[PDB]
Amino acid sequence: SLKIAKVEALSVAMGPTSAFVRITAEDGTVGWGEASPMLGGIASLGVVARDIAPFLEGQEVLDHAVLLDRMMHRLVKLGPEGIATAALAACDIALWDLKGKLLGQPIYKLLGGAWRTRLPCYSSIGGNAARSVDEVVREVARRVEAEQPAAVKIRWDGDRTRCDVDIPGDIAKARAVRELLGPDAVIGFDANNGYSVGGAIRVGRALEDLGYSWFEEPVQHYHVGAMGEVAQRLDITVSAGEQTYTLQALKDLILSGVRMVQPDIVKMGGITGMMQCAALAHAHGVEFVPHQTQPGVGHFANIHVLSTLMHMTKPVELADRWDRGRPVFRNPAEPVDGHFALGDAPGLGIVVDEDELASRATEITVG
Amino acid sequence: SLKIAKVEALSVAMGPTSAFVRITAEDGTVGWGEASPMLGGIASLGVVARDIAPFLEGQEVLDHAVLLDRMMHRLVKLGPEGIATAALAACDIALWDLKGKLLGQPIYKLLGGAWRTRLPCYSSIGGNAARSVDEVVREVARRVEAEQPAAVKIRWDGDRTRCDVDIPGDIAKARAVRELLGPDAVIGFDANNGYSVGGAIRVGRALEDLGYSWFEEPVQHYHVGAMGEVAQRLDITVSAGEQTYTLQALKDLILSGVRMVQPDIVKMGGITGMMQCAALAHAHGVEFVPHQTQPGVGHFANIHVLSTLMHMTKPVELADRWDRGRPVFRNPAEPVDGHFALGDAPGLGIVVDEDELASRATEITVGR
Amino acid sequence: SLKIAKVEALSVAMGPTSAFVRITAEDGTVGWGEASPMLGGIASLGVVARDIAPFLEGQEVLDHAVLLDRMMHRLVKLGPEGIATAALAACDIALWDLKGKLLGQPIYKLLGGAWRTRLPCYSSIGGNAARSVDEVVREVARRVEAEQPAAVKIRWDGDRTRCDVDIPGDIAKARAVRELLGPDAVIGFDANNGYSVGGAIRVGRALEDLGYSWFEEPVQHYHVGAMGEVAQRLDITVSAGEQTYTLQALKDLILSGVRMVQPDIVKMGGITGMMQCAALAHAHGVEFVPHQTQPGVGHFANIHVLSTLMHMTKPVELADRWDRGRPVFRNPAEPVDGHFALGDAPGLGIVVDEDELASRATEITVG
Amino acid sequence: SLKIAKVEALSVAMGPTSAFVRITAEDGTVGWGEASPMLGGIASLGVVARDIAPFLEGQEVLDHAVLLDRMMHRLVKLGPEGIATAALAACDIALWDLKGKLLGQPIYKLLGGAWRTRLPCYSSIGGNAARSVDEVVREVARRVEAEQPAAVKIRWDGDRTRCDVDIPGDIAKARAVRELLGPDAVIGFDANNGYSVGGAIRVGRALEDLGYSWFEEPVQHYHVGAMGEVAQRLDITVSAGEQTYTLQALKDLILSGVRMVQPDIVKMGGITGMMQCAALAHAHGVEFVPHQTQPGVGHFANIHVLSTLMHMTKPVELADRWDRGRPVFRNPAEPVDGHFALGDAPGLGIVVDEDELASRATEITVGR
Ligand SMILES: [Ca+2]
Ligand SMILES: [Ca+2]
Ligand SMILES: [Ca+2]
Ligand SMILES: [Ca+2]
Ligand SMILES: [Ca+2]
Ligand SMILES: [Ca+2]
Ligand SMILES: [Ca+2]
Ligand SMILES: [Ca+2]
Ligand SMILES: [Ca+2]
Ligand SMILES: [Ca+2]
Ligand SMILES: [Ca+2]
Ligand SMILES: [Ca+2]
Ligand SMILES: [Cl-]
Repeated sequence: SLKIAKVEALSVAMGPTSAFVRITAEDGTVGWGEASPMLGGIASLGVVARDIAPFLEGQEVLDHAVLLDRMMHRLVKLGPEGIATAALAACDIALWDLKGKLLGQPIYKLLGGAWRTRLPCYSSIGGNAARSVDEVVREVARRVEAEQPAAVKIRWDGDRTRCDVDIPGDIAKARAVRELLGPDAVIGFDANNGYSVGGAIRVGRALEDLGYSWFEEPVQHYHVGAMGEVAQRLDITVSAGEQTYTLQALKDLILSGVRMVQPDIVKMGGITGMMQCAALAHAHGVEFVPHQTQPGVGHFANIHVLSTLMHMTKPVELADRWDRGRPVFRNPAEPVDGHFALGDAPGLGIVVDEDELASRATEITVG
Repeated sequence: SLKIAKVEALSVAMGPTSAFVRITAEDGTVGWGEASPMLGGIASLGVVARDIAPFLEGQEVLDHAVLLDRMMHRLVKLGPEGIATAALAACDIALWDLKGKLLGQPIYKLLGGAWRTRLPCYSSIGGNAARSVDEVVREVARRVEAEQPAAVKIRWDGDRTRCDVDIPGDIAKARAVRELLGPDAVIGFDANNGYSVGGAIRVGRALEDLGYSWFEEPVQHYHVGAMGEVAQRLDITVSAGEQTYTLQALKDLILSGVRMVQPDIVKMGGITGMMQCAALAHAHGVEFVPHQTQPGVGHFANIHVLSTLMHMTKPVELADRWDRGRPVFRNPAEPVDGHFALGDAPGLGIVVDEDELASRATEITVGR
Repeated sequence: SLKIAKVEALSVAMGPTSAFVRITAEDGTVGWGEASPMLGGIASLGVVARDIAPFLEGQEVLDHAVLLDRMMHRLVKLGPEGIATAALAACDIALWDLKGKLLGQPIYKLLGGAWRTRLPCYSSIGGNAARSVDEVVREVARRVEAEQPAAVKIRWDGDRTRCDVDIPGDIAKARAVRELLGPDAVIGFDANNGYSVGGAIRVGRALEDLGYSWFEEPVQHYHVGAMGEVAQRLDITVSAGEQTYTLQALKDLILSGVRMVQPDIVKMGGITGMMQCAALAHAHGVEFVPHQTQPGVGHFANIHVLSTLMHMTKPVELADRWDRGRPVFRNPAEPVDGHFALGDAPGLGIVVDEDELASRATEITVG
Repeated sequence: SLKIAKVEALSVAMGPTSAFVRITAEDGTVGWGEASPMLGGIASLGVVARDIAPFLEGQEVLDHAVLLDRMMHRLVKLGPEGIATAALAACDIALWDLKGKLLGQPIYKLLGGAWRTRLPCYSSIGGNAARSVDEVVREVARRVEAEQPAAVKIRWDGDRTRCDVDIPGDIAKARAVRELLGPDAVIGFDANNGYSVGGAIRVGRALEDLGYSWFEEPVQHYHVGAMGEVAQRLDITVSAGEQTYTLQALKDLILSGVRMVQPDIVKMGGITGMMQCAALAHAHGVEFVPHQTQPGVGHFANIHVLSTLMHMTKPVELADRWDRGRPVFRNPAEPVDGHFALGDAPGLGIVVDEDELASRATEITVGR
């Protein structure tokens, strides 16, 4: 029985900062986890340091599901969504990494097999609310040349205190990207919560005219009713879930009318949680298309899960500035011929440059 | 890594025949699975032999989920409910046994650990449609004495071509068993599809009056709309799912109104599928209380899954003539202090007597 | 009172293998049944041999409905869907054949009359996922010339472990078949479960643009909710049911939102069951358009039932390689001027070459 | 006009630690807010210090609603349920205190006036899962004697990893407390998420038999569909909302079937947010009965809002160990003749002992 000796919560400067969890077992082997670095992930890290670490230390790696579910019911009044679920997700991923090393198996081999070990990417391109038409086109062309993606998603990342800011301008941007990519290109559009119901419908119809494949988070994530209503009113596939943090809330998103869900493995659930979400998606007949923006640990957890997904429909997300995986990681997310290559090393198979890490890492400690 | 060398479909005389799948890996290690022995499980074993074995042999043990999902989609036009899903469940269990033996762990330790390793049981007591009141009472007394269960479920096992056969008699039986067990005892009533909607409600109300805790399969299982309607109209917890064989059908059962679901690990899914069922149950806030009537391989697969269920609300089912686990098995289901004790042997932890097995087993092969 | 002397379960090499049931009455007259030959129908045949045959032997032909309903409640834990319902369907059809011969009447004469004895066919053309555009066109033209059908259906028969494989390619194939057939041609599109909800909607709209009449099984058959949702969201008629095996499940398909149902007479119900399905369809106001892929016994059972259908809307299915009806059958499904001619011989009116049968038949027996 | 000079996040030892926000304006006036002290409120205070303070400092006190709505949308990917919403609630309360001090008015007089300035209380009595029957009874007797409340609520505070733990025992406890208090007493039962759907119904019916007035959080809060289903299936008023942290989630809770909602002013919204919640409650015709367990700042914010509620149907919650309000506060929650007396001091009207505070307080700063 392999025991957890130590749990460390680490804020790490990259390439912006990331939030990692390093769990050292009693035998000296090491597991890596990642929490969504929202405002640096500092809050999630504190929670790991103050609440999760003292509980997990002395306990057994293979009890990971029971340990973390119990931890979540202990942290439930912390939300738990967002900060607590990222903290838990991070620890889940670190324990799976440790589990894979203890058992001598890559994670997908512990999960019942991969349908594929080469997974198509899609270029996820943010910051388009602030760009001119021509800057949007330039950035798309620049990333498409470098990544050879199977699809492209243009995200707005606008100011969520404002609604329906520039509908004609957003449509003009989507038009110009369609003209750039040609008529057969698979294109997604991420509104980042930019629209009212009426505004989302107006944009969706224009996206339908331009042949777009999906329409991501058209309304505020807290209007679940409206999200599903827009989903059911439009032909273009409305997608949401990256700001959904529980299995039950995911269930409710589906019931609202969403047919493509996107929970994130470092925002919630970790490997265990995400496998549960995939089963729920398959039970209801909805597409499962995870949100993932981190080039190292999160990406590896993401692709282990996705290799197990039978009815994979869209490609793996490749977000902006993935080059920031270096130099902390030696093998971070990097597409070859438009695909991610999943290897067979035990655990995650993430390779960490330990001396670069330490020079860039700051431990978050009880306080 | 490790390859599947050989898959055998085995009809085995017990104690009535059971239907087992033995999978041998290329290093000679052996995994055991079981299909629900409906009409002997012969049809399911046939499907294992003709369709599943030739595909599985030469493949990777650890690829169990991909392999069996692929196999289900090849076998889809066989139903696949019942025969086919039981056949895939048997293989899934066998591969998990192997997986656990290869990896050096009990199944529950591959599933993230256990909430408990001592699981309370309930006495599942059938054939009460054909019994008189005193015979019902005598049998409940007998088994409660032997098993000290946490709950009792009396099942009817009536003739499904007939409806609303003896409502007053059924009620008097429920009443007699309440008098016997006392005001505090947890009692369930399994109609085994015996009632119409109206008959179900009438009986349900009478069960509520007697403090019964759940009401199992009040109507024909194929009336999913009615099953959920009855569940939402009553106070007593209506349960169903033993004759539900896919994840999606489980979701439909839940959407219809059912709040206690009972899929069976040797009828569908095996370990992989049941863990997905458990997750769907947890997503929708419904009780997960599996059906299980086999004392050996099926029982063991069942308790591994149930050890990992956080919000277990009802005990482990312990069905009639569980004594038949011997002599084929050396450690089959056996309650001590009203509990099943989960152990930590690699894989299932089930121990087979090869000698007894060889003398009891008929291989189902291609061309029988 | 005519008694059942013998029930035989027969695996038969055709023209692939079929699964027949031969019931011999005590007077020596013979009835023929067919079970859907899924993986040869071997499993259904075993079930007939082990479970159904010993029960039916010694019993009376005219008790067919009571006998088989009782048999289904005895076999219910076998599913009963798929394997058991095909086994039961086969025996139902053989008993109706025997019933028609005993009474001296064609089956449609026992069912209350035919609206027509000449029934239009439609060419049902599979294997289009694996073909190039040009091979799809070639095969359609080849079959349309030979069959003079009232409609054409192109089926994909793709790999159900994969979802949304080639949407632009499938649409290109549907376009080219529309161009080949002209603007007035009645064309159906069988997705064989190839799409997600979003994918099915995308394809359906393109099929709507190309004037297609129906859209068959767009999503996995086990996503009944999604099937009906797509049905209600689209203008093109979504159809399903060939993978529905009970009256109650059919009822649920209808409630989900499907408005065209396609149960198969050798997969389920037989003549008795299908007559019940037709009544349910008529009660709910949905089209009844049975799936049928077998050129002999199944086809004859199908057309007896369909001659009774008042509001027939689509033609009779004529699937690939119907020529395999010969030489076991002397009068198998063969269109003349685009129509099937239903004759007045008692029972099914199927004519069996008994010596070809025996040379090609293998009995499945208790074991 | 008046600017925010400084925001401090304070962890304060009471009587168990509370989590307070002190906002000082540029004229040296001071406003007090409180975040729900979940696991000490340390995470919420961290968020105040790192994320909210640098933004608020230099801004206008009277811009509270715009400022905190803007702040919530910047902090949205922290949840924001729980930690973040409690942190924004604390700031909202502090700014209202300041607003009231600046304007020379009590908060309720800025909110349009009060229906009443004497508010009845109810005794909220926790930890009854772990108690024996006699211990439950003794504690209800003790507090009812000391507090003379208008109602009593007995809460369970059970282990949320466990479900349907002791239904008969729970019922016997409810029964014993009814015998103690008499036929007329208003009694609520707080399951603290202890039951499945079926277990909730079973308990609900038993509570209806005993004339209980409401049934609080029968199921896991994350099962919103089940919570509403249970609410619509029972007669006894099912209440929830204490673990609901946004306005929209409150609306979903109401749509699910719940007709009594209980958001908490120091968990979410603060004064601004709660008044919006009250309005949504009034739009949908549901009871508005906030959760509140803190004796000082939170209590005061709570009674200001509740003074303005036209159709108040249930009393003000008075939770365990309210005595811990002293010595940090000079006038914390204290029932007289079963009532809380709302006064007319500018702002909250809460009086802090700076001396005790300084000796009890740890500032949570950037880099601790
Ligand atoms: Ca241990
Ligand atoms: Ca430590
Ligand atoms: Ca996004
Ligand atoms: Ca072999
Ligand atoms: Ca049962
Ligand atoms: Ca042995
Ligand atoms: Ca007779
Ligand atoms: Ca015979
Ligand atoms: Ca078809
Ligand atoms: Ca400052
Ligand atoms: Ca409470
Ligand atoms: Ca003072
Ligand atoms: Cl009622």
